[PDB]
Amino acid sequence: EHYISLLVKSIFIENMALSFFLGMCTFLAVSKKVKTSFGLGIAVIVVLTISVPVNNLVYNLVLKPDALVEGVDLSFLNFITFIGVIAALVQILEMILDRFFPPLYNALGIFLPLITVNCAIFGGVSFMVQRDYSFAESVVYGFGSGVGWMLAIVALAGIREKMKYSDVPPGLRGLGITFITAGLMALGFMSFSGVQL
Amino acid sequence: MITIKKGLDLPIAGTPSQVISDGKAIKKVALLGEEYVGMRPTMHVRVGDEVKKAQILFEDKKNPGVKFTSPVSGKVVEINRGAKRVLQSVVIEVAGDDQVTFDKFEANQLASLNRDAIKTQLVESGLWTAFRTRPFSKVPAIDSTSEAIFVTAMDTNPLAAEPTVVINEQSEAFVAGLDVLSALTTGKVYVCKKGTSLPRSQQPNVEEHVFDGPHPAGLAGTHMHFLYPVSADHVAWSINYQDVIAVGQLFLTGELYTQRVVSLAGPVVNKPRLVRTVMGASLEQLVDSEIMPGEVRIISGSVLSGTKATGPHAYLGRYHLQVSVLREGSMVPIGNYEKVMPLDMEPTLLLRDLCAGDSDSAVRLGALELDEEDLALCTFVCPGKYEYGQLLRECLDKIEKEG
Amino acid sequence: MSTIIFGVVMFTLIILALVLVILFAKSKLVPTGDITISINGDPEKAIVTQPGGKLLTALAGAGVFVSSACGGGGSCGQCRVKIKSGGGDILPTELDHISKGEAREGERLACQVAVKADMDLELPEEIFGVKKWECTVISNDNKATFIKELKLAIPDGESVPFRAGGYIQIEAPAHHVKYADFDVPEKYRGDWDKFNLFRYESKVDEPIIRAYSMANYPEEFGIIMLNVRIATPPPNNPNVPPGQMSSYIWSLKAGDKCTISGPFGEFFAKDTDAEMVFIGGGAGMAPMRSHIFDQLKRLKSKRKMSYWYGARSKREMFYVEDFDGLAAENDNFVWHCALSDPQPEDNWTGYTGFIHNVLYENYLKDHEAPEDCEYYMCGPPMMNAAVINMLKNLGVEEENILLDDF
Amino acid sequence: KKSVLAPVLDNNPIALQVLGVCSALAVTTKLETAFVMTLAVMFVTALSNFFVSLIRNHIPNSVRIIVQMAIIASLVIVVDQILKAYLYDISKQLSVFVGLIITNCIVMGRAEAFAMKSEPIPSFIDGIGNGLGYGFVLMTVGFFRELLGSGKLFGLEVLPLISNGGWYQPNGLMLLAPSAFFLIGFMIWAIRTFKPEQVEAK
Amino acid sequence: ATLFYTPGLVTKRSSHVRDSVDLKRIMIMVWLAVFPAMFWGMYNAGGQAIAALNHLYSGDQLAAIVAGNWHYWLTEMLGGTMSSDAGWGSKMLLGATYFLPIYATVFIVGGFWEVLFCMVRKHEVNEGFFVTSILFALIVPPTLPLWQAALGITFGVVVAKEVFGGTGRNFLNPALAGRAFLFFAYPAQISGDLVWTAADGYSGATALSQWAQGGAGALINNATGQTITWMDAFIGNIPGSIGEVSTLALMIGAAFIVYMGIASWRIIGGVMIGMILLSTLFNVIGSDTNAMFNMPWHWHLVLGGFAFGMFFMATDPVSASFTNSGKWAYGILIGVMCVLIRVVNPAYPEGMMLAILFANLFAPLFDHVVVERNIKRRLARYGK
Amino acid sequence: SIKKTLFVVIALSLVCSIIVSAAAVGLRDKQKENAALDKQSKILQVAGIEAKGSKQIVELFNKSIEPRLVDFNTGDFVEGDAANYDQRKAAKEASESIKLTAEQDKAKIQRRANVGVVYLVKDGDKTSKVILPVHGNGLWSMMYAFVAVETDGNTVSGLTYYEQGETPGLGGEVENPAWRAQWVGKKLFDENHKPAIKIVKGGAPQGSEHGVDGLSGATLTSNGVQNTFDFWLGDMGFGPFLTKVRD
Ligand SMILES: Cc1cc2nc3c(=O)[nH]c(=O)nc-3n(C[C@H](O)[C@H](O)[C@H](O)COP(=O)(O)OP(=O)(O)OC[C@H]3O[C@@H](n4cnc5c(N)ncnc54)[C@H](O)[C@@H]3O)c2cc1C
Ligand SMILES: CCCCCCCCCCCCO[C@@H]1O[C@H](CO)[C@@H](O[C@H]2O[C@H](CO)[C@@H](O)[C@H](O)[C@H]2O)[C@H](O)[C@H]1O
Ligand SMILES: CCCCCCCCCCCCO[C@@H]1O[C@H](CO)[C@@H](O[C@H]2O[C@H](CO)[C@@H](O)[C@H](O)[C@H]2O)[C@H](O)[C@H]1O
Ligand SMILES: CCCCCCCCCCCCO[C@@H]1O[C@H](CO)[C@@H](O[C@H]2O[C@H](CO)[C@@H](O)[C@H](O)[C@H]2O)[C@H](O)[C@H]1O
Ligand SMILES: Cc1cc2nc3c(=O)[nH]c(=O)nc-3n(C[C@H](O)[C@H](O)[C@H](O)CO)c2cc1C
Ligand code: FES
Ligand code: FES
Ligand SMILES: [Br-]
Ligand SMILES: [K+]
Ligand code: NA
Repeated sequence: EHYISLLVKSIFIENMALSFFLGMCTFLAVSKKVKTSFGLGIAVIVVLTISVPVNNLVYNLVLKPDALVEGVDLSFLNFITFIGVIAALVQILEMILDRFFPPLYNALGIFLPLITVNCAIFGGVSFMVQRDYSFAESVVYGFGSGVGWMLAIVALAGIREKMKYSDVPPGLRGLGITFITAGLMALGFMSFSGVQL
Repeated sequence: MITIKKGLDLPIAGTPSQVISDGKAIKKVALLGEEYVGMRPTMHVRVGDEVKKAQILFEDKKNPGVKFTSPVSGKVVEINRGAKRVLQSVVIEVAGDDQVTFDKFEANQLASLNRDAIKTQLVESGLWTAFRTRPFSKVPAIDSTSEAIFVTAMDTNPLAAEPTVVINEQSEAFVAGLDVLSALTTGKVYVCKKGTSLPRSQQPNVEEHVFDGPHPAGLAGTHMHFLYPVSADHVAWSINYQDVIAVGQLFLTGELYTQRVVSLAGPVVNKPRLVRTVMGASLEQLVDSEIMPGEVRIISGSVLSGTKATGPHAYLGRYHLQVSVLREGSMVPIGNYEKVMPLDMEPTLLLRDLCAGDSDSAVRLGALELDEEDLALCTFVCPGKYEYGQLLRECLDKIEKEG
Repeated sequence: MSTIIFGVVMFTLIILALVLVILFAKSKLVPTGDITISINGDPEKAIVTQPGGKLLTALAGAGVFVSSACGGGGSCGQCRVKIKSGGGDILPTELDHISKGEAREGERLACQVAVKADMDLELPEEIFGVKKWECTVISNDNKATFIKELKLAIPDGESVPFRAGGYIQIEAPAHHVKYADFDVPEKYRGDWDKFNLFRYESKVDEPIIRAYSMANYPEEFGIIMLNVRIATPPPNNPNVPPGQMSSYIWSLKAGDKCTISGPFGEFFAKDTDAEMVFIGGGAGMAPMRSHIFDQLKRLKSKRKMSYWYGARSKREMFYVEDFDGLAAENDNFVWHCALSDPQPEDNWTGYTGFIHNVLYENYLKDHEAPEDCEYYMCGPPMMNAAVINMLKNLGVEEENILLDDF
Repeated sequence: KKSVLAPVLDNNPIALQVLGVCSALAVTTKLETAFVMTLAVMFVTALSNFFVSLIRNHIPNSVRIIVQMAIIASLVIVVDQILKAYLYDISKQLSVFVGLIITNCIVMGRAEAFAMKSEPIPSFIDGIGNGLGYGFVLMTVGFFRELLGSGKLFGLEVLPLISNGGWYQPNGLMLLAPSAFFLIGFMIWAIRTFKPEQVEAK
Repeated sequence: ATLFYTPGLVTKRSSHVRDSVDLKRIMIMVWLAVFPAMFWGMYNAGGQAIAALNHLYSGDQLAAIVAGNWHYWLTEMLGGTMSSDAGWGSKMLLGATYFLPIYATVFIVGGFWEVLFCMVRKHEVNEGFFVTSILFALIVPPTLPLWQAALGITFGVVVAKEVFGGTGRNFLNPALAGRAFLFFAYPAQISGDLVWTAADGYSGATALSQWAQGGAGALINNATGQTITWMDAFIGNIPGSIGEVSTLALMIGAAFIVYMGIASWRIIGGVMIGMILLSTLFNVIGSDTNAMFNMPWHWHLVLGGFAFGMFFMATDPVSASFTNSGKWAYGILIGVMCVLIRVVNPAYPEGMMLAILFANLFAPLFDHVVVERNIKRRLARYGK
Repeated sequence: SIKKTLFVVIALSLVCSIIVSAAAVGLRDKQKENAALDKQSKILQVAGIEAKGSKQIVELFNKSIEPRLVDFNTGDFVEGDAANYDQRKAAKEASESIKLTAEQDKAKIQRRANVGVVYLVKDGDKTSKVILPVHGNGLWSMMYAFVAVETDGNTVSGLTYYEQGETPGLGGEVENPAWRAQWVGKKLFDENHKPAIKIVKGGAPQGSEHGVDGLSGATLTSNGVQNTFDFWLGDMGFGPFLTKVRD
């Protein structure tokens, strides 16, 4: 299946967190609790699965050169439109925390608004315009990219929770060790480096 | 019926003969304060006071109404206190035959007795302390009640005495005690025993459950886990068969029954057998003229879980039915913890929580269902040297305090 | 130009559609009108804040003030309200301060709870009723080397409904005061002329407010007795400006005016039959005196009572006549004092040393039930810390030791 | 001046705050790329904080991000155009890292945390300061990664490579992301051991 | 410190009987478990090198080669012979000249970092470094430069373990992380056809590379010109890393620690299941173009480091899952990943090292799943 | 205040778009020259014509180079804006491109444009050599190259990879001048005109006509280069066109 292959590639081979190194800021910050990480990954998946396909239509129906008119190429509106679309969906996500305020509005805090700037969300949309992903491919890529990010964040939270039984030097505790963990985690994701879609 | 395969029977030399004989005369007896969980004593005696059989020695400030009474009549010869004036033991020199008596009933009325009436007699005599609540292994509050009272009619501790041998001698008292527990319990009485036969109660409330397998099979925590899972909102009570005989004796004769049959066993015991003694009997006097020469350790209780019988603690523990004598000679998961733990728990994870002090996490993994004896094997097999019994209590104490 | 206009219009149209969707989300996912907040059971006490997340903000706006030293952030933890209904769940930051049992009761941090629907909260009644009294000074005498008794006359023939061991609040205005202006008697000024403590001057840019415990039991109607210690620069930090309110209080004299507010406090005497043991130090003599006088003269309590005050020399001791009279008049009460460094002119024949060790050897060491005694303490931080360790080593539970840290 | 240099060592956007990590790990292969990215991040962050401040009092919270991102993307879009028309070679090296400046959390992060709730001039000073700390990290990591991974600093042969006739064999991991992960992690270790005030509690 | 006057029961309910096993005994058991693979590793290392040298040089030309390589003439000085008639003693001696310098460098350099963390942080030295040092020395090519061995152990000991608090407090395998460091930092010395044999000027592809090129038919020992039978790979009479070659030697050591309870048989079982399932699945699907689809399970077993990793490194208690159910899941992912990387990853001939590292990251999630489902059974009172 | 939010967002959205739109439309032309000179610098470099600076490159490109369009399906010149045709964009659109089968797509190029641009080098008024853009995926990324073939249509004059993404050192040596110089004098086709350019593991036989040494320790990237030429040096690539050049 072409779709199954794209989906596996966007999770494991092209893991936005551990393969492309996108979205590291929230990934290294909110990684402490698996539950919070799972909620964020779930929230990130929803945002990605909606953002890429929405931008696909806007680019191919409006912003693609010679789409609206012959000789008019409003491609230059690509960066602003995509981020704006991602940003719009974030406000709804913030509003939605009326049901999930305890687990995520508070755990994320300042970072809930910043989910709009995760490189994974912007980067994923950018790859959909360089490549030639159909709308069906756009959904599989967006969902696939999100799932790969959630696996890493949920995995990094699992490792961090396991490490409560550790004697980490102070000064390295928290951000310093987390950077080393992601660097070590990326080593094991290099198992997919050669894989061919 | 319920068979246990995950566990370990320690092959320690010197198993008892399983024949009841008369132990050395005991002229000293004590109650160990630290044995009762979360007990802040209100002393009712001073050194030199004369006490009767079932006279109150001290009371619990944090468990109002619970009376800890003497096992014997005599004189209070010392009140040992430790760091921060923690009451270690109240030693009473046996000397006399005075006793406090109580009401007696016919055997056919015990099942019908009023619950409050049963509680009053048990509390005044001091036998209420035989019950311990899981969660937390504390003496039950006077005003509290439990839907499940577990009778431990089996002993899979190494070198333990056979309950059938003891209960057969007191068939009438044991059955009478079960009848009393039938009226005391809000729900059912679980008589957890081995396959052999024991005297039975005709009450519909009393159910017999057979457990077979290695050591952990005979612990009340294991039985509770399989028959009545315990939590903060589901509290069970535990009582051993020898205390049940005492309960039956109290409501049949109106007197506190303090006699006990304990296994004196171990590699350095010349004639390992069952001996008749009294509650809190001095272990220094009990094993006198019965041990091989050399530097030995007397343990109140089993080698797996038990107290070093030295100094202020050299007396038979309240919940101990055996005396074991021996010669003085991190959590890297090796399949060690899982092999000796038959409960539905993740041992290499719960124990990590106890080591880390993660009180909230340990509760989720089932710490509240546990007593120290339930983790003795995990301590035994730990390549790292940890004492999970201590870690468990520290977590449990934290839960009680913060809650 | 041409494509530019085309881009500008498609962009504006697209963003606006997004805004329209966002507004649609606002209408359906966040409907809101106005929230009613119930204070206790009184309709008069009630806040109609439109929903906005905080409670401490809505409450401050309405007129009720709860301590909020940090000002939100979940740092001080002094903002605590019982939100029995409403408020959702306890956030982990709040749990850092609120215990599980307390949170289960309904304890919450106001600065952390979001007002999102009508909620009922239970606030202490004492907060609503705070009364201002522009008093006239009666006495400002030096009780000791660095302690002044300030006696204030309550106006109009009124009196303060305060509790024993309670405290009030003094609101001094902006002022520049020179220590040379102070009225330190010759008996005590030996140390003051020695270190040249008179050199100090206090300057305050804005009006300030502080708290001071009472040293008059409630029946002393008319007057708010208080004991104040001058806050001279610290011994390990000499290079600092001096005290601001204490310097102002010392600057006051007879006939001066001083505005207060109050009462407040939770360092009250427990209503039981247990023996009471009081351990005072320095200005700590104010709450101890009010407690002892309240329990001998107003409650006429027969419970066993002892007082153990720590001083450096006989001159430092004060209120000796009052405790001596009470000790003589009442057989249940005995007081003592220990001098850490008795003077040659003292000819002291009593306890010498620190009161932690005086008390242990004299009374608590051989006491059969040190655990069954209520302990009330107020004194220097070093003295409180030493006594608590000594009591704990005697098996005294935290529930039996009530402190008055200033 | 003190406010500008505070986010260098006191509240570094990558060490104390958790912003801009994505760009640090991607462009630190050469000091040249890192430096151009830092100036670009400095230019956008300072202006973006400035514009949001002018309209902070007049911004609706529901469409707050939309308003802000429109400002941030617009500045980066213009900067990309300037780079393409002038400095075309430099634009080419940066690839998508120009567009990715938009997702750099420092730009929107300081825009929300600081520019709103704050004055435009001081907001501008805050944006410049974070770019310095962002560049303090970018340049420190770029130094080790280029020196060991390429044997070169700013394209200048510092360490002769065996392939040129020299003795140094480049470390291939220094060219990959994990090296950046480790270097930043060790950099935070040094800062928080030289500044215990920033240490995190157990 | 100090001494005090009276005891409490907590301290009296000590352990009064405990098991003989301790951390010290666990590590020495594992250290001895790899001795059979190690001793053979040297004999094979010398035999392959000596055979290759005779296929490449002869007469005075061989003498010049022997004189220009300290490994060769040091063997001659001590009584060995580089001629093809050399016996087992000379082959083992030559292999030792390669292994021991690597092992000494790794032991000392890694030991320095271990003591340094312990000295500064006032910790007692831990015996776990015995396993990391020996294993790291056994998973590298015989020709590995010492300065690269020093860098590799430093990454493994420091970056992977010490900064996490040392032995028992990390999550990633330390020894494989050092190999991974060298693998990506200096790939040329730990990859290709020039590193697995100590015969200077010799180029020879190992079995996995040869199979990936031309399948089972390409399996040839160039030095001997002879086919590489399955028996050769099992015993380790094949080119490779010192210690991994003999699947037989590794099984012998693995049996003892497994019987002793030091190594998890659920993890080892999981690895075998994961490999067999995926390897057989590829066999069935088939591929007219990828020769690796058709490698059978028994060939996957005796090639590369599958045996060494499965027995002595995938079984690492600290980095593996702590739940019996998780242990099964943990092992299967290793087995699947190794085959996946072996078959469908063009760049890498082996995937064990990378596979365990991937599995290390996810062992904690598997445990979490097992435990969270357990909590739900408990919150349901076990349906009682 | 719905009115306030709409006013600010609409007002900012149009105006910001205006600054962005003015910047993009205005600077596009400058960008256009910059993009063109980049390709001209490469075509001159491979042709062996040294040029330096925009003034020299443009003057010399016009003097010596004549871009032309070619239809792959027929190998015949077509008329069009050779100077502007964007084969990359064409290959992405079904109108001016085709989709390749697994058998046809040897170089891993997903699609192949119906028309691809070529460049003719003219020493005088006659074409002394032809430059063909060829691309195919290596191990890590798509690699684009220019190949300058002499009038024979078989002998290759120059090679240059102007866009590639591979590990420097192991696989990134397609930029290495020594490796590229090895192609000069090589034959693109064999005796029977079948793609024959071969990348040799271990080193080509001395005097090899179609033997170029592969990248040491970099077989996978060297395989991609071979796959690049096998598609473009064939029927579906430039095969038919070179047959016409050939004779
Ligand atoms: C319930 C309660 C009861 C109390 N009862 C009493 C009582 O009976 N008597 C009493 O005296 N107090 C009492 N206090 C304490 C009282 O509220 C004040 O804390 C005290 O009087 C000091 O007032 P101040 O404003 O002058 O001190 P501050 O002005 O806050 O100064 C405190 C100290 O800090 C030093 N300082 C100033 N600047 C610096 C600097 N930059 N760095 C370092 N140190 C500096 C000053 O020199 C001084 O030594 C009570 C408090 C409470 C809560
Ligand atoms: C956490 C991220 C990673 C941080 C660790 C990265 C450190 C990177 C560089 C390490 C230092 C490299 O320094 C390295 O020193 C060795 C010492 O022999 C040199 O090696 C030199 O000597 C040896 C022995 O005589 C020769 O075999 C070798 O051919 C020669 O080059 C290397 O050529 C040089 O490159
Ligand atoms: C305790 C450890 C386990 C004990 C052993 C367990 C038994 C496991 C058997 C797994 C199933 C049988 O394994 C079987 O192996 C043989 C060789 O033996 C393969 O035989 C061959 O067939 C395939 C085609 O089908 C060929 O492409 C290939 O040459 C080879 O794989 C079978 O394809 C595989 O299906
Ligand atoms: C690459 C191959 C191997 C890796 C792929 C497999 C990964 C499998 C793990 C998926 C992620 C873990 O998912 C974990 O599931 C458990 C239940 O089992 C959830 O358990 C929890 O979920 C709920 C939320 O729904 C919480 O309120 C609550 O504390 C608990 O029920 C964790 O919160 C979730 O994070
Ligand atoms: C059965 C067993 C296997 C081990 N395997 C490894 C290993 O592969 N690599 C390693 O560095 N240490 C190994 N160790 C040592 C130690 O447990 C390991 O380094 C931990 O990861 C250190 O926390 C092993 C120890 C045992 C008991
Ligand atoms: S105001 Fe400080 S904790 Fe709420
Ligand atoms: S810079 Fe913050 S997610 Fe990339
Ligand atoms: Br094309
Ligand atoms: K392959
Ligand atoms: Na092998």
